[PDB]
Amino acid sequence: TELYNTIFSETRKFTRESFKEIEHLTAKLANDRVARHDFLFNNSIALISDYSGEDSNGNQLQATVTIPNEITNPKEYDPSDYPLAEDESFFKQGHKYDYLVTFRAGSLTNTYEPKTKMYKLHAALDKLMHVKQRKSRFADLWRELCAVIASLDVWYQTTNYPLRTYVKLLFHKGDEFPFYESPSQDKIIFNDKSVASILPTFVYTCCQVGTAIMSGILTHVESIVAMNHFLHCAKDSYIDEKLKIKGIGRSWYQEALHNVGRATVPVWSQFNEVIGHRTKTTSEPHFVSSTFISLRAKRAELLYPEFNEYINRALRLSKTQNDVANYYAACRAMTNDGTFLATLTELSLDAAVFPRIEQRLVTRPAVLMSNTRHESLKQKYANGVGSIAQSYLSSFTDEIAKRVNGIHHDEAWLNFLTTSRIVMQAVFAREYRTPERIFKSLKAPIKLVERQQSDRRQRAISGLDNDRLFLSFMPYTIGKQIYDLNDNAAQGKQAGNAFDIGEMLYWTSQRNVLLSSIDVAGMDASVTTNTKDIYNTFVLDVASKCTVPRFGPYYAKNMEVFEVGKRQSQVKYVNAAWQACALEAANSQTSTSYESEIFGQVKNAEGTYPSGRADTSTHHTVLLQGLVRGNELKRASDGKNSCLTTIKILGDDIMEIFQGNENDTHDHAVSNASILNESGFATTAELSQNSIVLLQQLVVNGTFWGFADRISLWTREDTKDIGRLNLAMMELNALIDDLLFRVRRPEGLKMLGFFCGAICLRRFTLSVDNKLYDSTYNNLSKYMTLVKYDKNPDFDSTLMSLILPLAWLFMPRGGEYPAYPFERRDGTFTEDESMFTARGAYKRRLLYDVSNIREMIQQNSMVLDDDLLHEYGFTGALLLIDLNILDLIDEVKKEDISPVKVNELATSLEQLGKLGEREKSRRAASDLKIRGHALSNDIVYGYGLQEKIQKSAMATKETTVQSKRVSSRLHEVIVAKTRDYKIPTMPADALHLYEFEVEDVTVDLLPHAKHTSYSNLAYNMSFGSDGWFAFALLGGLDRSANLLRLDVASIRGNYHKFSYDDPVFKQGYKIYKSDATLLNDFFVAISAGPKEQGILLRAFAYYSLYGNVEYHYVLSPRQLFFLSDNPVSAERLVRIPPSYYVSTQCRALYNIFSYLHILRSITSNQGKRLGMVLHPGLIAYVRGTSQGAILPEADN
Amino acid sequence: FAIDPLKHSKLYEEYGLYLRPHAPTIRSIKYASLIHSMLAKHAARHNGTLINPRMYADMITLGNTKVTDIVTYKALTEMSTLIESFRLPSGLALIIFDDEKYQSLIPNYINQLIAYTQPHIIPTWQGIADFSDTYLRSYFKRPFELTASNLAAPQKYNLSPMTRSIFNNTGREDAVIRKLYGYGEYVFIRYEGCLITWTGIYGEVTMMVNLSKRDLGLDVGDDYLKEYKKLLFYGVITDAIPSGISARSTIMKISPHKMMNPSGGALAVLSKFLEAVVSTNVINATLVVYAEKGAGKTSFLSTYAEQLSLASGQVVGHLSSDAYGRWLAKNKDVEEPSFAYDYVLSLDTDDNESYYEQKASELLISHGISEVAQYELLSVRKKIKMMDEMNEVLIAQLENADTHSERNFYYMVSTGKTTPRTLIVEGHFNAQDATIARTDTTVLLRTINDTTQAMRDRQRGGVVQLFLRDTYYRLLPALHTTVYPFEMLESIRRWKWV
Ligand SMILES: C[n+]1cn([C@@H]2O[C@H](COP(=O)(O)OP(=O)(O)OP(=O)(O)OC[C@H]3O[C@@H](n4cnc5c(N)ncnc54)[C@H](O)[C@@H]3O)[C@@H](O)[C@H]2O)c2nc(N)[nH]c(=O)c21
Repeated sequence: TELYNTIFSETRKFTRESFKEIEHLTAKLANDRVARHDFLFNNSIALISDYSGEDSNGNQLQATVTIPNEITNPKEYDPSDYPLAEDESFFKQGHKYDYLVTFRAGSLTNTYEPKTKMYKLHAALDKLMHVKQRKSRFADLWRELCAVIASLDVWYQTTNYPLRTYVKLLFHKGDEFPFYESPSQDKIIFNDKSVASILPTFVYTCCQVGTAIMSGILTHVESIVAMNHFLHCAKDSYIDEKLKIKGIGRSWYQEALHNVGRATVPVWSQFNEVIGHRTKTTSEPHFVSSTFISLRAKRAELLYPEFNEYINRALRLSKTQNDVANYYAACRAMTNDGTFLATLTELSLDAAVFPRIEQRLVTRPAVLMSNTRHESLKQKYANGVGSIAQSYLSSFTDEIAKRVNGIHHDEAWLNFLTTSRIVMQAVFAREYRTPERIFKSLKAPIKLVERQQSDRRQRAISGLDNDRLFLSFMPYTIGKQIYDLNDNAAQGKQAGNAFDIGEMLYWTSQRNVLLSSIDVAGMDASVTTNTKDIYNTFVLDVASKCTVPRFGPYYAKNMEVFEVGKRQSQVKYVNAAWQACALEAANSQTSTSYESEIFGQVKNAEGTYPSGRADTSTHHTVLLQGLVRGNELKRASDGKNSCLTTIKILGDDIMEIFQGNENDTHDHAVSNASILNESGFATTAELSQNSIVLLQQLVVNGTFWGFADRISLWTREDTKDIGRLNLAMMELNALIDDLLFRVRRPEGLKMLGFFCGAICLRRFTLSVDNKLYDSTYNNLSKYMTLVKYDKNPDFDSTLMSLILPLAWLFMPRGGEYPAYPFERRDGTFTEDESMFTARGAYKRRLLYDVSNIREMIQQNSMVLDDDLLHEYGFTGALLLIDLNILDLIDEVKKEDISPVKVNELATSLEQLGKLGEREKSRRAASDLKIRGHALSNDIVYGYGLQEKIQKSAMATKETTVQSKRVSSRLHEVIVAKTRDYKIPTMPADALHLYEFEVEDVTVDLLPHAKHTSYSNLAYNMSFGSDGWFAFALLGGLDRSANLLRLDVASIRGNYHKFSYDDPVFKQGYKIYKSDATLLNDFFVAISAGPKEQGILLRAFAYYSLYGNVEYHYVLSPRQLFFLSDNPVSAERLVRIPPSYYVSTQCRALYNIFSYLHILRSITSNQGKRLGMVLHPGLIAYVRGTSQGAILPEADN
Repeated sequence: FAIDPLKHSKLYEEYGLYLRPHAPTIRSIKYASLIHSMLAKHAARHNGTLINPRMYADMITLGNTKVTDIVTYKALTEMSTLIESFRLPSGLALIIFDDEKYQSLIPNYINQLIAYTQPHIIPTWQGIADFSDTYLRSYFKRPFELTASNLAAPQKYNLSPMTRSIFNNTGREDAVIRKLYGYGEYVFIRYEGCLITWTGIYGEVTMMVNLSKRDLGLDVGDDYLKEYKKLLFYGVITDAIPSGISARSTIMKISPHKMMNPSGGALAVLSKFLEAVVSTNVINATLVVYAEKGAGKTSFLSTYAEQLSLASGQVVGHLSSDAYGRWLAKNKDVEEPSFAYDYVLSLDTDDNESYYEQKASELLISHGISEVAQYELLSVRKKIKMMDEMNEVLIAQLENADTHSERNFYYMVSTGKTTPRTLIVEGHFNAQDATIARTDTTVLLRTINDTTQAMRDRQRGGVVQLFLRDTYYRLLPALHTTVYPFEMLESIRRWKWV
């Protein structure tokens, strides 16, 4: 009856009884809220005050459950926590609290009459505590907590573990839940008004902590330490204390990895390969060791003393770099609860986007040429950081002007207006050829856009406009030309592999290397009006050499000009770009105005401009590369050595690598620090010998210390929590595959995602008409379990609940997820599917694997075993898929695979670029629609960006309850299917009929099994684990394949493997069969490169002959991070018997079979070689088809 | 032309270009007027847009194309018979003045043709388009300047009523000249401004004034201090700064001239301020005005506040540029000061000494500089070396938000109980942007002053005043919108109130 006593809990296998038992229990927890309350808050549970056990490296720790009085018995609402100014025009200047304060929930009451200042403030704070806390990804927050504690029960086989005592002592108030969320009102409804205001966030916090226990980062005692820390931080303001603690609680690993002494680490080459190991010393230099004193003194003052004792324990007990990594992952989970951080956007506006002056004032360049309004036309610096940056930036002007002269700018602005014709040309001639457009662009304001994110404050970023962007379209067009001339900016596409971090895996492997990393996200507030004048000199130097006739409303003309030494006005021929860039430089407003409910229009101090868009990310790129490379020129101009190798200005980071003598590297680092102090930034670079820091990544001596806290399984920012099961299951698979090398134990992730999908994603509501209701229930109740609701005579239709079979999570076209061992008829179990298994059509093999392929080969059967599948519910699951009741997913929503990128400079430059190509694809799509062969919008190239641009300019409610109407047509479809339903088998299922028998001969490992065995490349690939042994068998990765997929992805913006069920292919094949003269127009409309056009033209001719034959499988690049993408590496692992070479000519297909099987069965692979066993129907299906029709992507 | 000379003739009367009476260059302006009427009709027929504008551009500008369903080509054949009825040997070039006011009044059917045309651009020296051009010599009357030595009967020269127009630069009355010297049939050009050539320290300096010569009560040889307030309100120097205008410059020549048109971008930013002045949704409306130290800016802005108060009905506050320094020199030692607006304004007197002036004077004494001749004789490296030390005492106030910080001063003055709603705050340099208020609109000001001459000619402070001027110049680029005082007054006259 309880989950910890089940057969699945004790054996972790799916038998006939153990499947139905866990199915019934998760269907009980997923539906009834009496069951959830009694599951969480049961009376037969002993509480824990003192507990003892091992820490993350095995040493024994002692902790104590401590919930403070200030959360149990909360204070009353103090209205002086949110003070106002004396005019009450905005909040007070220095106010401590930007987030919620921990107070008693029933105390915030507004007695004030409407249309008052205090009434608007108390309505906004009521909105803060009831609306902003509703951020849950999948279901009810109590369901998301039940799934976590369910997976903890089933894993650890006990109820006696200390997180459940926190859950009971915090949320056990009465006989019902203390609060619930309501999807209709979009807010939390408090039941017990004597409760604290912060517990809806602590539900999400307990979910994240239980995720961290199942992930293997935290143990049960470290769970007590982490929850005590979070409960101590929740007085009086929780998120303020977290942001005050966060970095200081993490910076200790420098000293912890100093105190190790020596470490043995792998050595990477330039070409993504482990080429050896090396016993190095990790003892830091003296200028690094001088920061340890201030870090000790700041930690011992600020941190909670139990967490400080844990950090001082991690300092003194850590023996190896692997131990330091384990303790760092624990302390990173102890300081982050994964939730998104949300306020009233006028509480956080001040500390988000208010400008500041740092360390110095930046002066002006000397104006050498001016307008008749004395606006500067060209100008030059006398001495200082302006001269230093222009000593490097002025060596590019005469080359950039050639590339600016070649492009048509009126055409580029028409492309922008169209992608974000004659009608648009009339609009252009009406609006953009007049000096009134300049006046409108100076008159209109700038609206403020913010973006929530986890573990960081709300970031203000700039949005796309038509009027303010028209001023700065030309300095953007000039400043974006350095990306093709340097190495210094990283703007390219991200592969998502360990290919993507392979550069800093190389530099932390080399000898005599100093490493810098500047956290530069707060630069856009420190940038001042005189700081932008460094970039203005470069733009005006390019524009003075450029020659464009018209960028309307500007002409090239004889303009009166004042100069230096000339007492009167000269006359020169000043052109359109050097009028536009001069006007935009002379007229500057950086203030952003937000229109609040409390105060009306709230404006910012002039100075800081937010760093979202491309035109202001180019400014932040050009200025930083100019300063740091001009410093390298100035050191040679003064006679000192220059020991810098690379600079990669990432999205939020500047990364320098210095190689040389220790004195040389320290002096060049101190000089590059002092020049950024001079230019007006107070940024402290983190110098290290051996580790290098970014966001979401940490590379320590050729290893990868991934950050698992930055993936939130339980909260969202978009609040698109709808009952769309296909989108929700794809998002669940994406997040589980994203946590996969950041976890220390992926077997915990498989059980946690299993119970998330089984409880949170199980029920599904649909509304049936009244006359067909019981006849629909009697048809669908043979395969599923339904719940009927009350029949209301006042309306036309009634709802009824459809809870899925639990087998739906494991299905090919439905929800797809790695399975557990199912029991065959012979007592043998199917092999436990790993985290490395491929999705797509490869999930159809499970239906034959339960049906005993090893029996099907012996008896020469190919049909199925329908009775076991109807016993486990696979027939009901596949009928649910064939009815097509669930919600469909576009190709655009599929392209949001939700993969965190390494740099966001690429996402900044993504929106506004490639205008001519997106216009060409738009012209192709529209002029192909005119000719009769219309394409769907998800296939056309520019629509994925156009939809995201035009969506965020609407304020409409996207939250509407999802109901499926089963009318008479869908009813008669149900009646036609369910009366004679058995499982359909397409004839291309014969490729799934193959077997691997275990031979008695061990396999030689790769030579880098020895090199990666000392200190771990990731958290999951510790020595002897599944990731390490998969890397020792299949040594990734293929650099020549990843370069090819990035070259292909540099046209389409994204890479997809070819399939015959792709709607791109299906519409292309319709056009190919009907009118082949439009294939060129189609290939322009989809923006295919010349290799993809060859692939598509081979696939059309293969499909016309043979049909859909292909052996399809889907592997994510994030899922296979260090591992190989090429199935030729599995050739040496499986012996093919020599009677198959006589019959067939498909070797590379057999390699794909072996590759997919070894990735599937790495959990139980000990190292023996295998033996391929093929079905005679498989051989007869193969030898009636060429191999190129099966694998049209590959080149034989 | 881009704007029709026969329909909109009163626009062209203001540049001094008057129409010859109605010769193969006289029928052409009738032909162009017929083409403008036909283009206006065809544009208004189809939603304000021409349907095939490249053909119209060819047929009008080049004249090479003849066109012979109902929507599309009927209008083009109607245009082709009209142009073919002219029998011209070539086309008619499209003609555009360099004036921004002219470029912002061109019709939309001409803007649809400018993209496919190589237009002729006529330059304007002082705003008046030059008469030396072909198209303006042939189509409009040519002016004739009467001066004191040139004045005679029209028969002494070869002048006719049909050809020439008179420019009365004599200083005498037009009806007097027209009756006494036989100019009864000639048409006089009307110029409503003024053009003064002053002497200078460096040479000869011109000045354009938007007052009439009778309103501006100056004659030849008058001192600069006479009518200085009217010149400061309505004047613009058309020479490169630094110009030699000082308090002892005398007048060389006065002429009537075309009145200056205020810039549309400056008026856009000032109207953007007046929207927040009017609307009830904004609680505090704040303008930030930057200028060099010595432009005479409080004497203008203190009357700008009066005109804004009269035309608005509300009460307008005004902080000077030295308000925070004159506050801090008293209140730097006080543990809890007073931020009352009438206390700050009472400390805002001119006989109070600023904190920055005291620290700068101690710095100048620490280098042994006490005389304007000693400061003028320094090198550029020495001056920049001293200004880098004044920047260190300027960062100390802008660097944080303490109880005496500049951010806190302007915060507690802006967000007070008794303070006025609409404030006009003056500043010294661009680094105060973060520090002064929360205003969307901030401007930069230019007047008729050589600031390095005013801070050299004055005798009270001298070295400290000129040194703070040079420091504030070094910290103040021209990176916000340049506004003149007549543009700020014209903004209030143009905005519609209530
Ligand atoms: C109590 N409760 C309900 N749910 C969930 O809530 C769902 C339905 O919700 P409810 O039916 O239970 O709630 P209730 O009857 O109390 O709604 P109520 O009448 O109180 O709402 C009235 C509010 O609506 C406002 N209002 C609504 N419409 C209008 C309108 N036109 N005009 C003026 N005011 C309106 C009213 O001012 C008033 O505040 C159920 O499906 C149930 O799973 C819970 N879930 C958990 N996990 N724990 C719970 O305790 C719980």
